[PDB]
Amino acid sequence: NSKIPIIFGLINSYQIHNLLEQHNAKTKESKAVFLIRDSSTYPGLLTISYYCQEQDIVKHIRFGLTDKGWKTAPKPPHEPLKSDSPEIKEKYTLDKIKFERKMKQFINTAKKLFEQHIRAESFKTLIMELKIHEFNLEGLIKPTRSQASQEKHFTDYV
Ligand SMILES: [Cl-]
Repeated sequence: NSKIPIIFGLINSYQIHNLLEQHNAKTKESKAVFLIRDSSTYPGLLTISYYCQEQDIVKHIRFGLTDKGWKTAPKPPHEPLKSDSPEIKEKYTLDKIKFERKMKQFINTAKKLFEQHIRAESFKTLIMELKIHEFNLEGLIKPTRSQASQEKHFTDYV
């Protein structure tokens, strides 16, 4: 009963950076070190945060509960930039429409599953989706008790 979930609660971008640095993420391969948190943008999803060697930036990938367990969420379009050409802006408009449609359905489904205590295993499906995205599970950063998610769904994600 005293075990701490492996899922972070709400954590800010500054602490995400500093936790990745504490575990030497910037001198390891991308995804060799990562953490799993309650998403601050979409409640009921999870966000996997890691360091991207190729672009020297922290990157995030969202998962959500689906009928078969945790799966990768719809991919958001590339965030706009001051340098964006008309061609990039036009693709953004299309990708964003498609993303918002797909994400709305995905979130609505995830929320309904997240609200129920289902007597079927789901933690293993999170582990499996992490493997599908090639996350070094030995490199999982574990929260302290005060850092960990308070969500009832994650009590046994230990
Ligand atoms: Cl997020």
